[PDB]
Amino acid sequence: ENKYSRLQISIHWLVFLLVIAAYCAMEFRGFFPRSDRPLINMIHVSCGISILVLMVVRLLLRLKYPTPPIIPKPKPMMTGLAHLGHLVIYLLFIALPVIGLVMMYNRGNPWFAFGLTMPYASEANFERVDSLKSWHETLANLGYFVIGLHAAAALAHHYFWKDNTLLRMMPRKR
Ligand code: HEM
Ligand code: HEM
Ligand SMILES: CCCCCCC(CCCCCC)(CO[C@H]1O[C@@H](CO)[C@H](O)[C@@H](O)[C@@H]1O)CO[C@H]1O[C@@H](CO)[C@H](O)[C@@H](O)[C@@H]1O
Ligand SMILES: [Mg+2]
Repeated sequence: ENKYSRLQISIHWLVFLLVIAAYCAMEFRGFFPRSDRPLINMIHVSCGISILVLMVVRLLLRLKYPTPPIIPKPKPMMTGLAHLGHLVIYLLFIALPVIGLVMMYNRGNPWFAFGLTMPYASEANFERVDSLKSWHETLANLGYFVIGLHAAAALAHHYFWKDNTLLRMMPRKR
């Protein structure tokens, strides 16, 4: 009816938590000794892979289900634009972890996700890694900005315009 489905709400906020954890693992890496870095890297990649899976799943749900309407109703072009913004989020947060994965693959070393050993190239590819590393960094930085705009828009809706944009994405009926 008037909310996203409970599964979509769960996934939205789960991904938020996982993204926070992914960023935090990288941002605070140097606060841990060298000896803990493998674990920090594992947390990072494991969150990243979880996020990728959930980004794909949420997108398939987005196709399957209607978008709940906003009350009052935006102009059709405003909805189009918000929906375009969403497409940009879907793309960014799929491309970011994919680049991560391809980076780890092309490094040609054993690596671990969810306590499990993952595939890697039998020979390393250094031109590719350098480029992938640069892209991962840029997209991760673009991610901050995009989440910030995204959250800010939600807050402008909820507090300034006083519409139900954010309530539709919140778990409780309020
Ligand atoms: C939404 C998902 C993810 C986010 C937000 C994210 C974010 C970041 C950030 C902020 C950094 C530090 C970049 C910098 O130096 O400023 C980073 C580094 C890294 N990420 Fe991710 N990441 C994600 C997914 C992944 C995945 C899935 C993998 C691997 C499977 C991965 C592997 C790495 C690696 C190896 C580095 C270290 C680069 C280096 O030290 O040479 N990331 N990530
Ligand atoms: C405090 C943080 C956040 C707030 C307040 C927020 C708010 C919202 C709101 C209000 C919507 C519904 C928008 C609409 O229907 O027009 C929504 C949907 C969405 N949000 Fe967020 N959000 C946050 C964090 C995130 C993060 C971290 C991501 C992705 C990494 C994200 C990705 C999305 C996507 C892709 C949608 C479209 C529906 C879906 O697939 O779940 N959000 N968000
Ligand atoms: C919001 C992110 C906060 C990051 C905190 C990182 C954490 C504590 C982790 C435990 C957190 C408790 C809830 C790692 O510190 C320890 O963490 C242990 C983890 O078991 C490691 O085994 C141990 O070797 C490491 O030193 C604190 O370390 C930093 O603390 C600073 C003073 O605030 C120090 O000036 C800084 O220089 C140090 O580096
Ligand atoms: Mg649909």
